[PDB]
Amino acid sequence: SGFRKMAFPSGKVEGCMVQVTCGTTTLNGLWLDDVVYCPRHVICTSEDMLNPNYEDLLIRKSNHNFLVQAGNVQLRVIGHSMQNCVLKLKVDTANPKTPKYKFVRIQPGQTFSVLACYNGSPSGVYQCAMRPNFTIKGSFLNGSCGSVGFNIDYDCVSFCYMHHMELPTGVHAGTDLEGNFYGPFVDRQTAQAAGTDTTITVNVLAWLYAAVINGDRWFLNRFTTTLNDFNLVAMKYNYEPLTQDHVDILGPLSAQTGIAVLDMCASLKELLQNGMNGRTILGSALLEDEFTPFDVVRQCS
Amino acid sequence: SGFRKMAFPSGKVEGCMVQVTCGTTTLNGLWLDDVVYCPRHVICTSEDMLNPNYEDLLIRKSNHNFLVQAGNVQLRVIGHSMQNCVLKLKVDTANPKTPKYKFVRIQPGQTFSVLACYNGSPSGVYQCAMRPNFTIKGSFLNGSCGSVGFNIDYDCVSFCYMHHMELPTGVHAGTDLEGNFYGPFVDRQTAQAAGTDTTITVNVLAWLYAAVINGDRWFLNRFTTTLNDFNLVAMKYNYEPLTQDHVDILGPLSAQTGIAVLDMCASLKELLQNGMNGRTILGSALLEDEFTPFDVVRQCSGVTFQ
Ligand SMILES: O=C1CCC(=O)N1c1cc(Cl)cc(Cl)c1
Ligand SMILES: [Cl-]
Ligand SMILES: [Cl-]
Ligand code: NA
Repeated sequence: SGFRKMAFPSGKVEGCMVQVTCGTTTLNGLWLDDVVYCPRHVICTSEDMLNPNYEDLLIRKSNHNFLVQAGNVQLRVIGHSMQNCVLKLKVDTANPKTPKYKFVRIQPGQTFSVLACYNGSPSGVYQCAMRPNFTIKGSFLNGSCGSVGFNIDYDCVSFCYMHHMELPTGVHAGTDLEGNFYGPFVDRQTAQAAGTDTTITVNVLAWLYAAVINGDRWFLNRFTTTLNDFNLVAMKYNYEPLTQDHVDILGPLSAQTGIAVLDMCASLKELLQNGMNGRTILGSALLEDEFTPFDVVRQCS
Repeated sequence: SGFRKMAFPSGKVEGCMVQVTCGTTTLNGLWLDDVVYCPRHVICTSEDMLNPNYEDLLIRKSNHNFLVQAGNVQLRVIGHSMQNCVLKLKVDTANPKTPKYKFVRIQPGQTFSVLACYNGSPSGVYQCAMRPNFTIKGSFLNGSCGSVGFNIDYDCVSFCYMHHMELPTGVHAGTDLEGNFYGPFVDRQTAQAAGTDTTITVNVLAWLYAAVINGDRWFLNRFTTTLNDFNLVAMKYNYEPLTQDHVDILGPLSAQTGIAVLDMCASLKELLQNGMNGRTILGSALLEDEFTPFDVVRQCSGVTFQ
């Protein structure tokens, strides 16, 4: 028993992290087979930050302008290309530590682990979720660009995020590993602001099911709700709408606990109305929304 | 910016995890140099576990009664012995992935990363504090015994915890890597309870400093206090005593933020006596006590472990 925000073990990703230097800029790269992936903004100068023309900046570069260091070893760059907002540096060594892997673009509400890195060396691992407004609430300092987010299925690493920038509210924006940003953001220093963020309803419900599995029932009630009445209430608290997809997704946890999905929705409605009245749920005094239904089943079994 | 509960990168420890089977029991072992460490209770049947005589149970065992698999390779056990509550299985092959390491025993209030494992295979990593009542609020299912806890310092892994059991309240008990339990627990299937827990005061203060570093300042106030006055408040609220060493340890953060420790103590006094009044700190409505002063400095400075 117990319930913790738990990340995937990071070793398979650690063995892929390298340092990429261009000019006076150093950040992190992800080395898989013979390619190093990193944010294309590594080629920006201090003049290039508002309206960089990346095509024009890249055509001016030679392979030897990119310094790639893996541990204490310099890799040889033998080719380069840009794919959306990521740079792909072809190197003359396949990484012998390359795991089984895939690139996956995720949807808001999905969770993943982040291996924060600086100078090609991993610092820490934590769990994050893609917010409804396509940001993540990360922990990243200068130099962390190119750190990645991932899940592990069996022994297969699914890379879903590459870190590019911090927005003015202190939240973080980035791309998938094909270089497409999550959300409406661009790799320019022009003013950009995240949308107002909302709570990931389906994840809160998942986490309430986790609480019941771990033996806590105090927040349940004798009521139920229609799906539409639930959404009408929950949106008044800045909760994302709950769709029938989400209701279906919660089927397994509902079956395991014996609490119907819309019955749990009624519990959530009451919690939003009442607060916790000095109680806690799984050690929290707030409703937690960065555990998915899949996470809950994986951790509680 | 941002502040997250953060574990050490777990790769160096992943390369050490193996599967240990004895009879019908499978759990995890730690393979370092040519020795595999795991809980001595692996040798018990359920009858045994009621009142085990471990020396007696072990005499019966041959090396070949211990099936150790590293990945999909079997390890040959060539000797076996106990140290306190850990079994040490001498194997015929040194682990080629052994990291630089030490065995250290931590103190209550100190944090560490747990690599949760099942059948020798790492499944998850998370950060824990050794509670004042010597339990940890972990997340472990059947099969997790032998999972370990650790810190990293430079390139050296300091192993500090091996998981042994779950208590009736759902918190967790285990040993250091020399097999000495944290807390007043025994490796026997009985009646045991965690003592009443308290809050780790120095860590709450550390986390308040983290909040300030991250722009969350509403709880700051113009007041300061004394150790003795604050410690009376702490005792009243089931908070650990704050000592002068704690104050010294927080010195760096006091210098960096402009908030003396006793100035922050007055913030904490007011939070305890009045609550948060609908507000949050670093996204929490509870006062978080599982970040040490060192953790806050490390995360708000970007220290790495290549
Ligand atoms: O087996 C153990 C070791 C730790 C501990 O407290 N137990 C335990 C727990 C419950 Cl709930 C019931 C019983 Cl008989 C024993
Ligand atoms: Cl997804
Ligand atoms: Cl909370
Ligand atoms: Na003050």
